[PDB]
Amino acid sequence: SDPESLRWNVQAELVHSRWAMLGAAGIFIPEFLTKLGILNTPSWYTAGEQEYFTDTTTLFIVELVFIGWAEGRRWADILNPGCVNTDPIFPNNKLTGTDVGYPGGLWFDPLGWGSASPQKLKELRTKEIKNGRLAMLAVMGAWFQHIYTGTGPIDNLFAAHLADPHATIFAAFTPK
Amino acid sequence: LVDRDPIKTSFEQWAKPGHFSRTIAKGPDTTTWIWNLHADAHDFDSHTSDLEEISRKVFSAHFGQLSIIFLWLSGMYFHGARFSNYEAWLNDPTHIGPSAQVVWPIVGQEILNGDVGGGFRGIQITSGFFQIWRASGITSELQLYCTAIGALVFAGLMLFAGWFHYHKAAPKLAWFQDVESMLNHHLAGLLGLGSLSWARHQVHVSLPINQFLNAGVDPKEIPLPHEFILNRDLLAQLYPSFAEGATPFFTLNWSKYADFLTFRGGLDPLTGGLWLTDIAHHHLAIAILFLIAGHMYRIKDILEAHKGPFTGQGHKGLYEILTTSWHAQLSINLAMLGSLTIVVAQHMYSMPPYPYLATDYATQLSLFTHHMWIGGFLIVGAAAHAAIFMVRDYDPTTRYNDLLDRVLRHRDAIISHLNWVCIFLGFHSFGLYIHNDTMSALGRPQDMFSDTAIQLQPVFAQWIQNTHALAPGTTAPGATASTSLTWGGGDLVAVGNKVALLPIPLGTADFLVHHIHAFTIHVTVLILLKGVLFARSSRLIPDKANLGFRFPCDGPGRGGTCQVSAWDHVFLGLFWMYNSISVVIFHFSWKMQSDVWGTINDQGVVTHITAGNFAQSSITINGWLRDFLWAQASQVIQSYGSSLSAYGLFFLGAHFVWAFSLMFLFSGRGYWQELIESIVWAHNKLKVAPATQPRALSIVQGRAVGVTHYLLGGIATTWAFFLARIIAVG
Amino acid sequence: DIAGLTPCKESKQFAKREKQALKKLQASLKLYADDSAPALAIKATMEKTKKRFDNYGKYGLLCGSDGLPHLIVSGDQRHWGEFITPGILFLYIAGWIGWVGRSYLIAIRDEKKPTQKEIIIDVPLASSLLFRGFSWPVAAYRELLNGELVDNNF
Amino acid sequence: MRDFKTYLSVAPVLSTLWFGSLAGLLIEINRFFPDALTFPFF
Amino acid sequence: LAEDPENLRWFVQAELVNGRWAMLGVAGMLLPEVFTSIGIINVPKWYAAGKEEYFASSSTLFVIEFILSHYVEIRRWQDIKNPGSVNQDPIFKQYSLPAGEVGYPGGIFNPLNFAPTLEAKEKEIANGRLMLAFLGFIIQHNVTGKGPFDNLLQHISDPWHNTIVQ
Ligand code: CLA
Ligand code: CLA
Ligand SMILES: CC(=CC=C/C(C)=C/C=C/C=C(C)/C=C/C=C(C)/C=C/C1=C(C)CCCC1(C)C)/C=C/C1=C(C)CCCC1(C)C
Ligand SMILES: CC(=CC=C/C(C)=C/C=C/C=C(C)\C=C\C=C(C)\C=C\C1=C(C)CCCC1(C)C)/C=C/C1=C(C)CCCC1(C)C
Ligand SMILES: CC1=C(C/C=C(\C)CCC[C@H](C)CCC[C@@H](C)CCCC(C)C)C(=O)c2ccccc2C1=O
Repeated sequence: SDPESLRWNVQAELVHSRWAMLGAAGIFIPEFLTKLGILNTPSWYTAGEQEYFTDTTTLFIVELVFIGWAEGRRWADILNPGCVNTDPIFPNNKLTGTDVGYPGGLWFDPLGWGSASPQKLKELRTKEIKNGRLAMLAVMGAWFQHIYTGTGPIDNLFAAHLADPHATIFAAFTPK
Repeated sequence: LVDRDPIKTSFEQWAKPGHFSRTIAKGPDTTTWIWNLHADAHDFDSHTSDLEEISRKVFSAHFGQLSIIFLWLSGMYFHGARFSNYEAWLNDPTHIGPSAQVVWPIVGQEILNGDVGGGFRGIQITSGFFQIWRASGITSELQLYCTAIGALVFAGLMLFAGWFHYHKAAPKLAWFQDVESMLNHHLAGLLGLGSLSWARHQVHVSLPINQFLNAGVDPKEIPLPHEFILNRDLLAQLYPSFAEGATPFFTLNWSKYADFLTFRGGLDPLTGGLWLTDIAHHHLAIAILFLIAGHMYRIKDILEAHKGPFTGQGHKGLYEILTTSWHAQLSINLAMLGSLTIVVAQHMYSMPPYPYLATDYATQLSLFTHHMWIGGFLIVGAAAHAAIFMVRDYDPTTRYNDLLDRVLRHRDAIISHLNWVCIFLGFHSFGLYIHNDTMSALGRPQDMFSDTAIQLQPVFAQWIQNTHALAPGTTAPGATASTSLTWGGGDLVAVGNKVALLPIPLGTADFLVHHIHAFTIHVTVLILLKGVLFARSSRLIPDKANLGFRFPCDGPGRGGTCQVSAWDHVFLGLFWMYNSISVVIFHFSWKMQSDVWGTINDQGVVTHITAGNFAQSSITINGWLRDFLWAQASQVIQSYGSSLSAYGLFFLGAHFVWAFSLMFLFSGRGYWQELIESIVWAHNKLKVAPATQPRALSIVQGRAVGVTHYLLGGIATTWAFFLARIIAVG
Repeated sequence: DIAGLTPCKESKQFAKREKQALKKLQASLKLYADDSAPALAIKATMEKTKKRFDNYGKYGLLCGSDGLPHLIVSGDQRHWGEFITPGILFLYIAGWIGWVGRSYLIAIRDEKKPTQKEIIIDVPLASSLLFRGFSWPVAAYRELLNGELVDNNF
Repeated sequence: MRDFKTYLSVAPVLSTLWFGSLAGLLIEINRFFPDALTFPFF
Repeated sequence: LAEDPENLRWFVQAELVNGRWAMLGVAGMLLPEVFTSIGIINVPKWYAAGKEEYFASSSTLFVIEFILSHYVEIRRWQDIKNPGSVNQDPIFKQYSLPAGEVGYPGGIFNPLNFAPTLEAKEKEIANGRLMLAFLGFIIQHNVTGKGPFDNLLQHISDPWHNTIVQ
C-alpha cells in the first residue's frame, strides 16, 4: 500500500548523482567526438615509446593523488561546520546544525542576505539536462552493455555457444 | 498497541520496545524474550482472541512452503542438469553411480569429489532423481534447465499469492467457516486431475521413450522435443490408434489385442523398475475415483447418524468445532499424512516404481529411512497438536457430553490397559533376546530360541505371504509373478548387473524383531496417549489448565509434580520414537543385505552382501553389533581420505552433538544462573556486561535444546553410518 | 633439529609421504580428459599440494616419524614465528575485538531510555569506535590501568 | 550524511552479512596464500 | 569523571623524545649521500678509533653505553612525576616556570610555549615528525634497496624489481 520507504538522506543520494553524472559528461562527448577520421590518426609517441612504459599503476597513484585530495574535500566541507555532538538534528548529524559553522568568527559565509543563497533564479539550467545527466547516462551506460558485450570473436568462454547468426559490437548504426 | 491504532498511520511499527503479552518485554531489559519471539512465534493465544485472522495467516504463511519446495527442486533440477552426470549415466546405467553436487576446490575440499561415472569428479547421490528423471519423454541437459525455471516460475507467483493474501486485506470466516465443499474439489480434480493429467504424459511420451530405450541408443538418437503430437504413428509401436473402437464401450473386436496396460506385476528383465505398460493403467484407474468421489457433497448428516448403546452419542455432533479448530484438524492429518508416509517406505522396497532401483540399493533405502522418519516425526506431532487442542482452542465449553467427554469418562482406563500391554510385551518383547545371550553365553543351544532349536523346523512359509505370491489364480486374472516379487512362490531371474528382490523368508529373527516393533510402537503412544488425554485436568493437578499445554512443571510438591504437562509427553514421546524409527531402519538393511541384496553370476549362484549371517545371529542382540554396528561401520571408520569421507568426518561430530544433548537434557537451571552470575560479576569489573539482563535457559527451552539435539545428533550419526555401506560394495 | 627430525633439507619419511599418498592421486591411469576441459585432479589439487616439491618454502619445520611436521616454537635454531609471529597477531586482533567490546558498550547507559539499544546496533560494528583498536598505540596498556577504568571504578 | 558521535542502526542478524562475507574474505586470503602453518612477512 | 582528558605531562612529553630522536636517527643516514659511497646497516662499530687496539671485540660495547643512558634516564623520570630539570624546556618547555597552564590539570587542547628569545618548540613542531615517519620511511624501504637519486639518464624512473618478498 506504499513503501515506508525512505529518505531521509533522501536529500543526499541526490548529490553523488550530480557527481556520478555530470561526470559521465567526460566520457559521453569525448568518445563520440573521438574524431572519426580526423584527417587522421591516433598515434601517441612522446613520453610513451621509449622510456619503459609510462603509467598503469604509477597511473593511479598520481592520477588519484588528485582525485584523492579533491573527492575528499568535496563532501566533507561541501558545507557542514558545527562539526560535533551531541543530540539530534537528524541527517545523521546536522550536529553542525543550528550553528552553520561560526558565531561571528570569520567569513564562513558567501554572499549577502545572511545565508549562502547563490540567488533565486537558477532552477533552470541544471534541474533540466543535469538530473538529466543522471537519466541520460542510464541509457548510454546501457550502451556500454550493447557497445561491446559479445567479446568480439577472440573468445566463447563456457561453451553453451548457443546458436549462430553474426557478430556484434559498436561504431554506430545497426543492421536495421 | 497503542501505538497508533487507529486510522492515522500507514507509518509502520519499526521502533519501541516489545510486543507479546502485556506487562510485555517491559522497558526493563532481558534475554529470555529472544528465544521467546522465535519459539511460539506462531501460536495463537496472542495476536488476537479472535479466530478470523489466524486462518487468514495460516493459508498465507502456508503458501511460502510450496514456494520454497519450489525454490528447492529448482536447485536440484538445475544441479541434476548442468552439473551433469544424468546425460552420462542414462546411456550408461548399471555402470555409472550418479552425481549432481561438486565442491570447488577451496581449502581441503576436493577429497569430497570422487569419480562417479560418465567421466567426472563429484559427490554421489542417494536421492533418486536421475530416476524419476527416467521419465523424460525427451532427454537433454538444458531441458531440465526449463523444467528448472518452470520451477522458479511457480514461485514468485506461487509466492505472490501470499502477498495476495494476509498483507492484502484478506478473506474471512465463511470462506473457510463454510467448509461445505473443500475435499469436493481437492480429491476430485487434482488428486484426480493429477494422476489423471499424469496419465496423459505417462504413455503419451514416457512409455514409448523408454519402451525403446530399454535396449540401447544414445538419446536424440531417439526422442525429439515435439515429435509426440498428432503423429499417433510412433504410438503405433505400443498399440493401435484404436483401429475401429470409438470411446471404449462394447461392440469392440479383439481377435488380437487389449490396449496398453495389459497389466504386469513383476519386473523388466533389463530394467526391473516394475512395468510401465501398467503405470498408466493404475493412475488412470485412480483419478476416475477422485474424479468420481470428489463429487460429494454439499456435512453433519453422516456423523449425525450412526450411534448405539455404548457407542458414541456425541459421534452425533462430532464437532461443530471441526470447522473451528485447526490445532484439531492439523493433529488429525499428521497421524495420517505421517502414518501415510511410512506406508510408502514398504511398497517401495518390495515394489519399486522407478526404472533402476534395487540394483541401485543405496538410492532407495536412504529413501526408505528418510521416508520412515517423517511417518514418525509427523505422528508424535499428530499428537502434540491434539494436546494443543485438548488444552485450548475453542472459546468456552460448547462441545459437550459426547464421544470425548465419553472417552475421558474412562481415561484412568484406556491408558490403564495399554500399560500392561507393554510390560507383557517387553518381557515377551526384549528380554526374549536377553535369554539367548544369557544362555548362549551360558551356551546350550538345545534351548535358545534359534530359528532351529526351539520348535519351528526348516519352514516358515504356510501363512499369507505364500497365499500372496500364488494368488494370480483366484478371481485373480494374473500376469506372471505376483504383485511384489518378494513373496514366497515362484521366480528368480531378477537383474543382470547385481540383484533386486526375491522371496525374503521369515520364522524367528523376523518373528521377534517384528514383535519388538509392537512393544516399541505401543509404549510410544502410551505416553502420547495418556499425555494428550490427561491434557487439562487430573488427580495430581486439577487446577492444571491455568497456563498452557507446556508449563515447566507445576511445583516440587505432590511428591514430583514435574514432567506432567504434555509438551513433555510430546518430549519423552519423541525420545522413544527416535528409537521406534531408529530400530526399524536397523531392521531393514540388516535383512535386505543379509538376504536379498547380494548378487548373480553363472548358475546365478546368489552371493549376498552377506551370506545370510542373520540366521542364528540377530537373535542375540550382540550379533546386532557383532554382525551389525561392529561389522558394517568398518566402512565408516575406514572412510578417511576418500571422496565420501564427509560421512566418517561427520560421524564424529553429530556423534558428538548427541553427546552434548545429555548436558542440555540432564541438568538443573538456577544452576547455569548461579554460574552465569560469577561470569556476570567478572564482566562488571572491567565494565562489560549488565545491559540486556543475561539469563539461563527457560526450564523447558532447556528441554527444547535437549531432544532436538539428541535427535540431530543420534540420527545423522547413522545417515553417515549408512551412506558408507551401500556406496562401496553393496 | 630438536626432538623430531630435521626440516625439508632432508626428511626421508616426509619424502615418502609426498609421493605415495598423493601421487596416487594417480591411480587413474586415465579417466577421461585427453584434452578435455573439466576434471581437475590432473592440474593442481595435486600440483597445488604437489608443486609443493622439495620446496614448501623451506620453513625449517621439524617433522617427526611418519614425517608429519611438528611445531616446537621455543625461539631458537629457526622456529620462532609458529606462535609469537602468529601469537601477538591473535592477541592484537582480539582485544581490538573487545577493546571495542568495552566500547560500543561504554558509550551507552545514558541520555534517554537506553534499555536494549543493542538488539539493534547504533553504529554497525560500531563504525565510529571502529579503528580505536589500530588507533591503539599503547592505549589500555596505560589508560586501562591508570584512570577511567581506574581502580576507583574497580 | 554521518558526521561525529555515532550513527544509524541495522538489523537482528547483519551478523549473517558479517559471518558470511568479511570472514568470507579470508578464504579469500586462504587461497591467495592457498596455504598457512607459519607465514612469510612484509 | 572525568568527562575527558587529561593525560598530560603525559604523552606530550611522550612525543618530543620521539621527535628529537627520529631527528638524530636520521643524522645517522645523513652521511653517505653527497660525497657518498658508504653505509647501509654497515652495522658500524661504528666509527672506530685508533690503530692501537680493539680487535673485533674489546667489548659489548654497545651493551654498556646504555647502562649509562640508564641512570641518566631514571633522571628524566626523576623529573616528570615531579618537575625537576633546570632549563625545563621539554616538560612543557623552558621560559623557566611557565607553560604549566597544564601542569596543574585542565587541558582539552592546550598549545603551550617556550623560548625566551624567542619563538618556539613549534617549527621544531614539524621537523618533529618529518623525521618520525621518515624513519618509518627509512627502515621501510631497505627490506629492498638502499640509495637515492642520480639524474635523467636512466635512474629516477623505477625500472624493474621484484615483489616484496614475496
Ligand atoms: C502441520 C504442521 C506443523 C505446523 C504447521 C506446526 C505449527 C506449530 N507448532 Mg508444531 N509440531 C509439528 C508439526 C507442525 N507444527 C510436529 C510434527 C511436531 C512434533 C515434533 C510438532 C511439535 C510442536 C511443539 C512441542 C510445539 C509446537 C508448536 C507449534 C506452533 C509454534 C510454531 C513456531 O514458533 O515454530 C517453532 C520453530 C522454531 C522456534 C524453530 C526452531 C527449530 C529448531 C529446533 C531446528 C530443528 C533442527 C534442525 C536440524 C536445525 C536446522 C539445521 C541446523 C543444524 C543448521 C505452531 C502453530 C508450539 C506451541 O507452543 O503451540 C502454539 C509447541 O512448541 N509444535
Ligand atoms: C564484547 C565482549 C565480551 C568481552 C570483552 C567478554 C570478556 C570476557 N568474558 Mg565473555 N562472553 C561474551 C562477550 C564478551 N565477553 C558473550 C557474547 C558471551 C556468551 C554468553 C560470553 C560468555 C562468557 C562465558 C561463559 C565466560 C566469559 C568469560 C569472559 C571473561 C573471560 C574471557 C574469555 O576467555 O572468554 C572468551 C569470550 C567469549 C567466550 C565470548 C564470546 C562472545 C564474543 C565473541 C563477543 C564478540 C563481540 C560481539 C560481536 C559484540 C558485538 C560488537 C558491537 C560493539 C557492535 C572476559 C572478561 C569467562 C569469565 O567470566 O571469566 C572472567 C566465562 O567463562 N564469557
Ligand atoms: C488448470 C488445469 C489443470 C490441470 C491439471 C492439474 C492441476 C494437475 C495437477 C496435478 C497435481 C499433482 C500431480 C500433484 C503432485 C504432487 C506432488 C508431485 C508432490 C509430491 C510429494 C509428495 C509425495 C509429498 C510431499 C513431497 C512431494 C512434494 C515431493 C486445466 C484446466 C482446464 C480448464 C479449466 C480449461 C480446459 C482445459 C482444462 C485442463 C480442463
Ligand atoms: C569446534 C567447531 C565446530 C565443531 C562442530 C562439530 C564437532 C559438530 C558439528 C555438527 C553440526 C551439525 C551436525 C549440523 C548439521 C547438520 C546437518 C546439515 C544435518 C542434516 C541432517 C538432516 C537433513 C536430518 C538429520 C540427518 C542429518 C544430520 C544428516 C568450531 C569451532 C570454532 C572455533 C574454533 C572458534 C570460532 C568458531 C568456530 C570456527 C566454529
Ligand atoms: C548447559 C545448560 C545451560 C547453559 C546454556 C547456555 C547459557 C546456552 C546459551 C548460550 C548462548 C546461546 C550464547 C549466545 C551468545 C552469542 C549469540 C553472542 C555473540 C554473537 C555471536 C557473533 C557469537 C542452561 O541454561 C540449561 C537450562 C535448563 C536445562 C539445562 C541447561 C543446561 O544443560
